Amino acid sequence: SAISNVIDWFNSLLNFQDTTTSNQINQQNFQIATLASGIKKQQWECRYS
Amino acid sequence: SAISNVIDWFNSLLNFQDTTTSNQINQQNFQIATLASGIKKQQWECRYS
Amino acid sequence: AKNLATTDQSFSDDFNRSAMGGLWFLKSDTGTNQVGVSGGRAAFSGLTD
Amino acid sequence: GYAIGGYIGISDTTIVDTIAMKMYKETSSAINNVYLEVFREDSTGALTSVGSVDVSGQLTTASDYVEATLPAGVIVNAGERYVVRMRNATTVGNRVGV
Repeated sequence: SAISNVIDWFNSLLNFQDTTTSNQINQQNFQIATLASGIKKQQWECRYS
Repeated sequence: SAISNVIDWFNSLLNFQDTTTSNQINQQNFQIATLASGIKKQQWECRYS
Repeated sequence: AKNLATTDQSFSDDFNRSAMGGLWFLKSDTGTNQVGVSGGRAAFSGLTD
Repeated sequence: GYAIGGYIGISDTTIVDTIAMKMYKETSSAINNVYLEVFREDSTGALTSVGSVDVSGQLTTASDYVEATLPAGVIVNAGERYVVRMRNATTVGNRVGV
């Protein structure tokens, strides 16, 4: 039972690890995308965006 | 071998720990900086930024 | 908003996207190739020296 | 039977709910078939209708704003262009001043 519990805890830690890495990547990419896009000039102010 | 593997896993976990903490600090600081800076009024709309 | 506490800006980039993007001014001595992101890492593009 | 419209730039993306134009009616006679519609400009420059609304009921002789709610929200994005067209295909014949 002790080894089974260790197996379960290690699987839980691996799940947390992958979720955290994916969340970090997604968050940083969201930051970069929001910084890249955003407010653009209207049509009357300029022809170009 | 078991103790060596435990040593390696603990070192990997510490590396992940420090990387995640640094990434969290960097992401929060980047978001705060982006919120602080950003769009400024043009020259014709007003004199001040 | 004449005077305001200047927050120290901080920026980060994981380089984990398709193209380098408009957030990086690229200048090279090759002439046509610039810093290219591949496999989630920035690197040299082309076989030129 | 004469329709007039102008191009609208999109600064920040959001969901549109209503459209407005400054117009009135010349005479006090009854009017109908006055439509305000929205057209999205594609990459090729073609205009596609994404909404229309009848505004003849709430028109006034005095020069006043006309605000009308679209049948449904139309998501818009920064960088694209939109046209707000006034149609005025009335039957009685009273003209519309914009």
